[PDB]
Amino acid sequence: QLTEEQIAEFKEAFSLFDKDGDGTITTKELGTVMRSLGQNPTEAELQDMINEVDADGNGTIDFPEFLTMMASEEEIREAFRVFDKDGNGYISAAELRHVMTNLGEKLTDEEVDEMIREADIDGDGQVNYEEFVQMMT
Amino acid sequence: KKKATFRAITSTLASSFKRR
Ligand SMILES: [Ca+2]
Ligand SMILES: [Ca+2]
Ligand SMILES: [Ca+2]
Ligand SMILES: [Ca+2]
Repeated sequence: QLTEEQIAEFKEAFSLFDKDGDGTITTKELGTVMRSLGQNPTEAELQDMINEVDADGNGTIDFPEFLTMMASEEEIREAFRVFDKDGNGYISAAELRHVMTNLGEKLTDEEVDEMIREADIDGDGQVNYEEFVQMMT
Repeated sequence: KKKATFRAITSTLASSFKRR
């Protein structure tokens, strides 16, 4: 049972996927998101991704089902490489900004800095792989 | 704030990689 703050936070995340704002994430919307992250899932894999979390079997992710879902090493490495575009071992504010922009979310530099700060543990102002793992685990 | 967003993206990536 999450907090009001956290729900609002996840609502913000959910909105990155729901491109038409109709309160439902479709396979087409998930596909758009995934391609904006450098991936190319097939129609079937997109259905599968939706199926794992779909409570009412209606084809799409609504907001409750999105939250439930948010309940391996190679998977985390592969995801880190999406953000760490120059492969230097650190996700910079600029790299995070780029990814968010391509997702259709134009953040101010302060908002980009706060997102990094939340994940940064050593306080060098970037996210390394170990900090990234911790964020997820 | 957007650590949920940063997490959501990462999780969704992890999901996609799973079914390779
Ligand atoms: Ca939608
Ligand atoms: Ca549904
Ligand atoms: Ca980098
Ligand atoms: Ca750091």
